[PDB]
Amino acid sequence: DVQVTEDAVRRYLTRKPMTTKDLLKKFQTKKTGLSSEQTVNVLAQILKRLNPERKMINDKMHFSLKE
Repeated sequence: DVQVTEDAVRRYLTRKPMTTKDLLKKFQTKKTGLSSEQTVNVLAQILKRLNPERKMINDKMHFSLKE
């Protein structure tokens, strides 16, 4: 079984800045097992718990964490 955790999303943020929309699709390419709707609810709650920072790149809003 495959599950989504804060560490998963945080891993991407630490590497490169990504947007909320990008994060969603990020968990679409790989078979998560859970419905797309479920990912939205979890992704929306997970992000809040992680409390990622907000950055403006190329006139766009992106999220990036600084370990």
